[PDB]
Amino acid sequence: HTAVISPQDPTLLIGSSLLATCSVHGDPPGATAEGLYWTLNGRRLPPELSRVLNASTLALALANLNGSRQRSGDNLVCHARDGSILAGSCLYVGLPPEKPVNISCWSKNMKDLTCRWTPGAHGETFLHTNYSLKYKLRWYGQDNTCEEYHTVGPHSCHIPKDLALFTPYEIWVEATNRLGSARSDVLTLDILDVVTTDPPPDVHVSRVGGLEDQLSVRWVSPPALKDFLFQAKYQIRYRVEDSVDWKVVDDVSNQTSCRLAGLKPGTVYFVQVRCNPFGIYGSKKAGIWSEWSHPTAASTPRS
Amino acid sequence: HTAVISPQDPTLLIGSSLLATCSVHGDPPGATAEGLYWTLNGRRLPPELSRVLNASTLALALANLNGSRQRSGDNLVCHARDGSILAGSCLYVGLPPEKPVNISCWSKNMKDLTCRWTPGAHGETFLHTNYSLKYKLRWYGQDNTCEEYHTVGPHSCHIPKDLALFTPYEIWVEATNRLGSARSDVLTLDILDVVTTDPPPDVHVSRVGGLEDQLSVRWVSPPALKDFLFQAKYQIRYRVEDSVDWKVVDDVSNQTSCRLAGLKPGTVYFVQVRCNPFGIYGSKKAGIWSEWSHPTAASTPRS
Amino acid sequence: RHSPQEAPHVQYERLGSDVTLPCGTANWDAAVTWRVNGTDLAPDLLNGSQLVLHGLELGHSGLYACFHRDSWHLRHQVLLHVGLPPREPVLSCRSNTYPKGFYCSWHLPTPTYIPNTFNVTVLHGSKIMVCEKDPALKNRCHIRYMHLFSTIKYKVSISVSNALGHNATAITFDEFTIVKPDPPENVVARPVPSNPRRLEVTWQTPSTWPDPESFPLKFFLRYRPLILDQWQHVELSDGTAHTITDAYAGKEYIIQVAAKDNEIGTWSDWSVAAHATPWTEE
Amino acid sequence: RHSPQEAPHVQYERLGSDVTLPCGTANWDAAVTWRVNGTDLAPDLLNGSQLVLHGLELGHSGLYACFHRDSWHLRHQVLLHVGLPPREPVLSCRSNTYPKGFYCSWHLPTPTYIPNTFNVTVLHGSKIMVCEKDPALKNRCHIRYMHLFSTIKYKVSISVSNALGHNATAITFDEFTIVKPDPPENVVARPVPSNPRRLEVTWQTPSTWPDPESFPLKFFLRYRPLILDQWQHVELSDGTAHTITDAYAGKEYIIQVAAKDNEIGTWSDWSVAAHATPWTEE
Amino acid sequence: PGPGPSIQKTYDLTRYLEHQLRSLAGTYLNYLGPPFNEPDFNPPRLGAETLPRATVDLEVWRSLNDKLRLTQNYEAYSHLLCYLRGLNRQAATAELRRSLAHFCTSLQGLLGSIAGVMAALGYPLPQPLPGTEPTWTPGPAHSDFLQKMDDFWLLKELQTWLWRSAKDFNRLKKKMQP
Amino acid sequence: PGPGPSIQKTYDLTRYLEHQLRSLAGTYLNYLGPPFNEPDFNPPRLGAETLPRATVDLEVWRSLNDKLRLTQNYEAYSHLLCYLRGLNRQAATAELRRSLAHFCTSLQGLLGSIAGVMAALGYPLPQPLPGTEPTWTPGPAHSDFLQKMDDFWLLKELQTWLWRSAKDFNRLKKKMQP
Ligand SMILES: *[C@@H]1O[C@H](CO)[C@@H](O[C@@H]2O[C@H](CO)[C@@H](O)[C@H](O)[C@H]2NC(C)=O)[C@H](O)[C@H]1NC(C)=O
Ligand SMILES: *[C@@H]1O[C@H](CO)[C@@H](O[C@@H]2O[C@H](CO)[C@@H](O)[C@H](O)[C@H]2NC(C)=O)[C@H](O)[C@H]1NC(C)=O
Ligand SMILES: *[C@@H]1O[C@H](CO)[C@@H](O[C@@H]2O[C@H](CO)[C@@H](O)[C@H](O)[C@H]2NC(C)=O)[C@H](O)[C@H]1NC(C)=O
Ligand SMILES: *[C@@H]1O[C@H](CO)[C@@H](O[C@@H]2O[C@H](CO)[C@@H](O)[C@H](O)[C@H]2NC(C)=O)[C@H](O)[C@H]1NC(C)=O
Ligand SMILES: *[C@@H]1O[C@H](CO)[C@@H](O[C@@H]2O[C@H](CO)[C@@H](O)[C@H](O)[C@H]2NC(C)=O)[C@H](O)[C@H]1NC(C)=O
Ligand SMILES: *[C@@H]1O[C@H](CO)[C@@H](O[C@@H]2O[C@H](CO)[C@@H](O)[C@H](O)[C@H]2NC(C)=O)[C@H](O)[C@H]1NC(C)=O
Ligand SMILES: *[C@@H]1O[C@H](CO)[C@@H](O[C@@H]2O[C@H](CO)[C@@H](O)[C@H](O)[C@H]2NC(C)=O)[C@H](O)[C@H]1NC(C)=O
Ligand SMILES: *[C@@H]1O[C@H](CO)[C@@H](O[C@@H]2O[C@H](CO)[C@@H](O)[C@H](O)[C@H]2NC(C)=O)[C@H](O)[C@H]1NC(C)=O
Ligand SMILES: *[C@@H]1O[C@H](CO)[C@@H](O[C@@H]2O[C@H](CO)[C@@H](O)[C@H](O)[C@H]2NC(C)=O)[C@H](O)[C@H]1NC(C)=O
Ligand SMILES: *[C@@H]1O[C@H](CO)[C@@H](O[C@@H]2O[C@H](CO)[C@@H](O)[C@H](O)[C@H]2NC(C)=O)[C@H](O)[C@H]1NC(C)=O
Ligand SMILES: *[C@@H]1O[C@H](CO)[C@@H](O[C@@H]2O[C@H](CO)[C@@H](O)[C@H](O)[C@H]2NC(C)=O)[C@H](O)[C@H]1NC(C)=O
Ligand SMILES: *[C@@H]1O[C@H](CO)[C@@H](O[C@@H]2O[C@H](CO)[C@@H](O)[C@H](O)[C@H]2NC(C)=O)[C@H](O)[C@H]1NC(C)=O
Ligand SMILES: *[C@@H]1O[C@H](CO)[C@@H](O[C@@H]2O[C@H](CO)[C@@H](O)[C@H](O)[C@H]2NC(C)=O)[C@H](O)[C@H]1NC(C)=O
Ligand SMILES: *[C@@H]1O[C@H](CO)[C@@H](O[C@@H]2O[C@H](CO)[C@@H](O)[C@H](O)[C@H]2NC(C)=O)[C@H](O)[C@H]1NC(C)=O
Ligand SMILES: *[C@@H]1O[C@H](CO)[C@@H](O)[C@H](O)[C@H]1NC(C)=O
Ligand SMILES: *[C@@H]1O[C@H](CO)[C@@H](O)[C@H](O)[C@H]1NC(C)=O
Ligand SMILES: *[C@@H]1O[C@H](CO)[C@@H](O)[C@H](O)[C@H]1NC(C)=O
Ligand SMILES: *[C@@H]1O[C@H](CO)[C@@H](O)[C@H](O)[C@H]1NC(C)=O
Repeated sequence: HTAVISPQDPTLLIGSSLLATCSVHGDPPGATAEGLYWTLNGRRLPPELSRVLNASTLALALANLNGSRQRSGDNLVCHARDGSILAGSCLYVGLPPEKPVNISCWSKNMKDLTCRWTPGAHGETFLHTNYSLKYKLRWYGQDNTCEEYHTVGPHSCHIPKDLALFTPYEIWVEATNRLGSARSDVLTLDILDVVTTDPPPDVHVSRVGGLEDQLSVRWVSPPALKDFLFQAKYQIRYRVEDSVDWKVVDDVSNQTSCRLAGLKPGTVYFVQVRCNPFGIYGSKKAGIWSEWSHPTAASTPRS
Repeated sequence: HTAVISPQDPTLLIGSSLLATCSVHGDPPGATAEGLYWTLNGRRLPPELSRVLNASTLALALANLNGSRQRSGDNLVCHARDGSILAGSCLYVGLPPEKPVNISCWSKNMKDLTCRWTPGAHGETFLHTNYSLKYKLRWYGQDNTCEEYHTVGPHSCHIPKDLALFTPYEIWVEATNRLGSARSDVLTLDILDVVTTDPPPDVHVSRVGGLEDQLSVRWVSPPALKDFLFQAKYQIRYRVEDSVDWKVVDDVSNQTSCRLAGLKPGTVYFVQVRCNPFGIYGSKKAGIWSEWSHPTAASTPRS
Repeated sequence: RHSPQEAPHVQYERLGSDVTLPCGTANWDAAVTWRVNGTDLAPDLLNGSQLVLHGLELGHSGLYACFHRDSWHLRHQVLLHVGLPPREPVLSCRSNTYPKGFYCSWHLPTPTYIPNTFNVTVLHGSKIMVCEKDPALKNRCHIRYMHLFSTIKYKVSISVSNALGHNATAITFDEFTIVKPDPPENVVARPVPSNPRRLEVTWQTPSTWPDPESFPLKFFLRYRPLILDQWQHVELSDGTAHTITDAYAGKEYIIQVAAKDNEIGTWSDWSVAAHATPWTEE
Repeated sequence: RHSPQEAPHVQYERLGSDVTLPCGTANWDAAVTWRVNGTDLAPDLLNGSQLVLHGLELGHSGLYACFHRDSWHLRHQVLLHVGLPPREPVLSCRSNTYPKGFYCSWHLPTPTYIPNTFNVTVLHGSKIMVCEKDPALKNRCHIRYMHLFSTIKYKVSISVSNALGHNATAITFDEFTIVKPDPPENVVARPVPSNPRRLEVTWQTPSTWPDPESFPLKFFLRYRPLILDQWQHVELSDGTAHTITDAYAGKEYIIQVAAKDNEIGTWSDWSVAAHATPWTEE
Repeated sequence: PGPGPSIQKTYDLTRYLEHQLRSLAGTYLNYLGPPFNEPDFNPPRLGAETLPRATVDLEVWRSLNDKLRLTQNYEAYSHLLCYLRGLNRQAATAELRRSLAHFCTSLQGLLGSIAGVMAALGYPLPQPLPGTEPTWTPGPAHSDFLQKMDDFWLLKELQTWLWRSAKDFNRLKKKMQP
Repeated sequence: PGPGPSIQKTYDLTRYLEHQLRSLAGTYLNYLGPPFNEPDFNPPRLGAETLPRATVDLEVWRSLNDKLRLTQNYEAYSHLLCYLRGLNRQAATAELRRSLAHFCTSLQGLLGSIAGVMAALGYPLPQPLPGTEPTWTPGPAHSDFLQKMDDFWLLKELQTWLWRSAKDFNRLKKKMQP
């Protein structure tokens, strides 16, 4: 006492028509020709759409199909008059993937590469879409596939192996699904322009002499920087314990120890220092700024 | 005009004797019979140890050999009268490895296992010794080799894969080198007894009302803990800005917010909170304490 | 209709509706006088030879009698009963005995003034149940179980029949969720002469549980004095004895005991009452 | 010995030692008197017929003459020269011309009072060099190169010969480390009439460098006032011209220029001198 | 230690696995589809008819004495572990696959602990080789709806077997063991 | 960009590789042995006689015009890269092997940049297939002292080739190119 639904697991586009049939097995197929009804995603379809062909076949006509509710596909169940489940099917609908855009990558201490892209199409998110990252050298190299995905979020990959310097790279993203395949545009990227480093650790703020309106902020340069290819540039900011506004200090690129001025005596301040690499032996453009260090509070000795 | 030294790359023990010969190639081998001398690690050996056999062979006798200066082996070079390098050889000496002892492991949030062992023998450090870690279940399992070594220091391994709970493990270390092989004793370890977690983040200290001698310390429990298998126990400590001594507070296991007492008004204090898991649904013994959190400074409003 | 002195007919009507009620097949130009419960009706309500009732309330039901004008000659008697169509019943089942079957009742949220007819049908996947009932109070299937861990969700449906309407309600459940035994019986607490700040509480096992040794229960104890009116919860293991050390020197306590299986079902109701006094030397 | 009027013999003695000096094969019981530089000696110094000198200093060298008692009859003449045994020489070579060979000198740290004999021998791995020298001043091999990037460390050794002792010293180097050209010549600075706080400095290329176009040099400039006595370093690229804007309105400056290859060798010495005055309208 | 701590450890592990299986089944029913997300959803079982059931009578459950119960639990747990390991290819989600791997590791550890408990009581049956036909059970050609039905029935049978094993462990710890 | 930025990039990369090779050679000489750690240590070359040398006359170096120099640099760099990649099996140290892999990647990038510079000037010879006999060069049977001698000579030849390539790039950027 089972039924068969045809076609089994079809593939259509958004807006195309659909024709399915449910044939029950019964020796006196009189009442079964009209007792069967269709159900889509737990919702009973109106009887006006279904049509009867003969005693052992039911017809269904649907049009202007929309996106799938889930990635597994919509469920079309042919139910009996008493509510029994006779047969089932799955519907896969979507749109072909387009070329991804807005691809950006950054390198941390020239030891790893992390890229982030955006699909940019609303038709590919319905079906399961495959995303692969390919990177290679421009003049002499072979295609290499990235393995560690989702290192920072959706649509991202992590390259833990070291990459060659002073050589441009070609990075593109390929999209593949059940419908079609698309490739993104080739992007020429230089590692020396996306250099990112860690914030300077060991932030210590100490008083100097008996001055109540002056302090001293010293730190240690990050050991990850080789100091041979570029020079970092530091920046200091401070705030009041009860105030949310931040006051920024000008470039302190060279001085590892800087003294503030204009501070109010008898007040606790929080100091956060960040560093940014510069361009040496190449493009003089600076790199991406790093995150702020942990806040180190100090008290000014009042008079 | 080359020489040959025999034996080539021998293997001896600490204290054994050594017999090597250097035969030069010359048609009138008269002066070459006594012009050759031995050199070990750039040091000229005394001529009293070397003996002459015939016109085209030199003898050398050594005893009570000691440990190798480098892991590659001592270099024995047969030099000519003018200082030319005729031939060379390498000497490998050491002692067989013993059974390692003092093996301890710890688990972080029941998601990884890190073990640390100690060789304990001074004879195996001279030659290259192989260290492998084997872990398996006691009643039903197979031997598994750890791959990520040196995750925290020398003689250590990291197991990133998840391990089964409520089941003892058998961990042993095997030592293998050019001389022999040894296996450590089987250690029965339970993961529920070496549970280690991260310190509670988001440490915020704020004032309460107008009291100058009381403060409030609140934090957020670590989301890594599932809260179903065990309960953490917090501990708070504080110090004076100008004093190095630390004052510890009693168990604050349940209360996520605790208020200090006895503080001096008009003083900046640094608060560091750490948590320690306990034993639920099993052995009631506590686990390994975690590291202290980042210091959060707060000022007491004076009168 | 038939002869006048026959048994009167019963007619039902909804609340607030409008209906006409004539007595027999008489002509429209006849002299008709109506009476209810023995008193005459005003002529301003008669529509010729028929009687129309506009928006009936509950106080209009009774025996509608139609007599001759200025006489006591009866022609037609009808009993009028006003009711409300039934709503969806409330169905929720519970197994008082885990080894045996379960039982449950059905009742309407709004009571009606007409007796209804009920239907019982249990599916249990694809099968047929009995629901045999010879109880004291009605509305109880008292079905019996046949298997253990059948991995089949039971399905029961309740139907209501009435001359004004009908309804239906069906629910689904399993044998693991609807499990709740009866509270313990004979909860008596006795003091202890040795320790004054200590009380001994003893309870029993409900006789409904057929197998108390194969399926043990996990008891619960709640103790509270009368003046502090604050209950403190404590969970106990298998056993019908407890030793509480939080008793006062000269204060009374109220004890309440519950019942629940080891890991199946929910908690039951507390005990009826309990009173005891601590030990005092004098 | 031979005839008294023959050329005297030369004998060398160390410093502070002891040595006897007899004149001829005469008997021990003969009358012997000695004379130095034309004056007679004291009889308290003669050991029979010989002359002993205890702890000789530098002031005892000269002609030791032995005559007959109370006469001018000569028997034996001998010149005495006191010296010091040689120490290890100081050897350090330098290539003034990179395309051509190199040259170097050898000298003792402590000067001696006896002319020595020197030896030169270069190995260059397993080969034989010439060290042909017809220079103005001595101690200069002036060897010539034969290959480029030979990947063979040169080895030269210096030996010293003397009647009191000998020594030896050998060093090793390569053609990439010992490279230092000569400082520039004709460093002249001229002012500029347009900008008063600006100075123009021009230098030349040393004529020793054979190929200044194939192997370019990287110049260096140093400027400083006379009253400020603080030098500020600035590095220049290929070119024999510079424009400095740190000049004062009425202060003088001293300029010094150096020389060095692009990425081979070390820096050279500065210029001799330079004087200039800024522009002033009056 | 004997049978004292081992039975308690098995009970705690069964409770933890029951909680984790409830969570995983909720997640899988929310991810599967709207029809499988319905509260009741009781269809006739036709897709999965090869996995062992957990339906037993009361007298039959009381007749077995510490050996047939443990053997049936071992074989059913091995079959369920194999099925859940094969079920990994169906789901496509990072966190879902991580939870599946964690539950598979926990179930393997529970099977090992059950084997150790069986071997500790002194029964000369440490591991009687079962099956070896379904030892891998490669996924055959089937429809998507049939696959979802098989997954739902497998999850329900795993929950039922966990409940039955917890009940059996409690009975063994209470009646047959001190 | 043409030959403007490419030659400067190659010069900077050659300088960086020279510094890294100096550091790596110092480390390898400190790790090899006391005799190989001596300041001079000039023995006759007998172990390594197959790798290409970097000895050329002055007139011969001045005769080549932007093609033979680049081809020789490319082939020598490929050979040195293959030898350094094969040299990884000899050293046994985490940080040393990491530095070796970093230097190998940097040398491969420098070879690719040199090939790109050759292809950018418009020379109809992007990559003329050299060798293919030493493309892998598996380590044959040899003694330990001979292996250390080969490693030392390989490091010295790599340093010499780096110096020669830097000089050639400077000459090309100065004389033949504006
Ligand atoms: C009832 O109608 C269905 C649909 O028209 C018939 O099924 C078709 O049968 C023909 C030949 O028998 C096949 O070529 C088609 O492919 C079938 N279509 C489908 C959708 O199944 C069926 O045969 C009819 N039955 C009777 C008794 O007339
Ligand atoms: C797919 O989208 C279409 C377009 O919105 C839906 O069609 C509408 O359906 C509602 C209710 O059934 C009607 O009131 C509208 O008149 C329909 N509009 C059109 C243009 O047809 C359709 O219901 C959607 N289907 C699903 C499964 O979500
Ligand atoms: C890709 O990047 C482009 C460039 O920033 C984005 O285009 C701008 O998007 C912002 C934000 O919506 C708008 O305010 C601007 O008006 C857009 N500019 C132009 C010229 O279109 C674009 O939105 C990005 N796309 C994605 C998918 O992130
Ligand atoms: C010089 O002495 C050496 C060592 O005694 C001789 O070498 C040995 O020769 C014999 C036979 O010729 C071999 O069996 C040994 O194994 C050799 N020993 C070594 C250490 O080489 C050598 O033959 C002698 N030469 C002469 C000319 O007498
Ligand atoms: C190995 O150790 C032994 C023992 O200390 C060393 O032998 C000593 O050598 C020194 C100098 O050669 C002598 O003054 C001692 O008398 C020796 N002692 C003994 C007991 O022999 C030997 O030199 C060491 N060898 C090396 C290569 O380090
Ligand atoms: C292994 O652990 C044991 C136990 O702690 C160590 O033995 C103790 O070591 C300390 C430190 O040297 C001594 O003060 C104690 O006297 C030792 N106790 C005993 C009983 O021996 C042992 O040293 C450790 N071994 C290693 C290699 O770490
Ligand atoms: C009072 O009785 C008269 C007579 O039966 C009713 O008049 C009839 O009304 C119905 C419905 O409006 C019509 O179909 C008939 O044709 C009417 N008959 C005549 C003779 O007019 C009247 O409606 C009744 N009044 C009330 C308030 O019920
Ligand atoms: C006519 O008399 C009957 C009989 O007493 C009344 O019916 C009772 O009404 C009261 C008041 O609503 C109810 O509490 C009783 O339950 C009714 N009894 C029965 C048997 O139904 C009726 O209400 C009276 N009608 C009038 C108009 O007075
Ligand atoms: C069965 O009972 C339900 C519950 O009261 C009825 O649903 C109500 O119907 C009335 C009239 O149509 C509405 O005014 C209410 O809002 C409905 N309530 C709900 C909760 O749906 C239903 O009509 C009854 N069925 C029958 C046949 O009488
Ligand atoms: C309500 O209960 C009645 C009494 O059992 C049911 O009537 C019987 O239904 C069965 C099953 O369809 C038939 O085989 C019998 O012949 C029926 N007997 C009579 C006297 O009618 C009725 O079907 C039930 N209704 C519902 C909706 O469950
Ligand atoms: C002074 O002369 C006498 C005679 O030559 C020296 O006496 C001789 O001394 C040497 C060495 O001491 C002996 O070997 C001789 O046998 C001695 N000869 C006699 C005859 O005694 C004496 O030493 C000289 N004095 C000094 C200070 O040189
Ligand atoms: C004897 O006369 C000679 C000749 O002048 C002296 O030799 C000179 O001594 C001075 C002083 O030390 C030196 O500066 C000269 O260089 C020496 N000249 C030569 C040619 O050597 C000698 O010193 C005198 N001796 C005594 C004892 O008076
Ligand atoms: C070669 O010169 C060296 C350097 O002066 C001499 O070494 C000195 O020798 C003396 C006497 O033996 C010692 O007092 C010094 O301490 C030594 N100095 C050093 C630095 O070693 C060496 O003796 C000379 N060789 C010869 C043969 O004269
Ligand atoms: C010092 O220099 C002399 C002069 O060249 C060397 O004497 C010659 O040495 C070569 C090489 O051994 C011989 O072929 C000649 O026959 C030697 N000539 C003479 C006149 O002796 C001497 O060997 C050098 N000494 C050192 C130590 O280098
Ligand atoms: C996506 O890629 C994975 C591995 O690269 C593969 O197993 C899977 O079948 C791919 N899916 C599609 C739709 O191509
Ligand atoms: C930064 O500049 C100061 C003064 O100009 C100098 O002393 C310091 O060395 C510079 N920093 C670096 C890293 O060279
Ligand atoms: C140590 O182990 C590694 C890999 O397991 C192997 O390559 C090496 O040969 C081993 N060394 C020894 C001395 O066994
Ligand atoms: C800790 O104890 C307090 C009071 O006893 C209670 O309110 C709180 O819920 C406990 N903490 C936890 C995690 O249960």
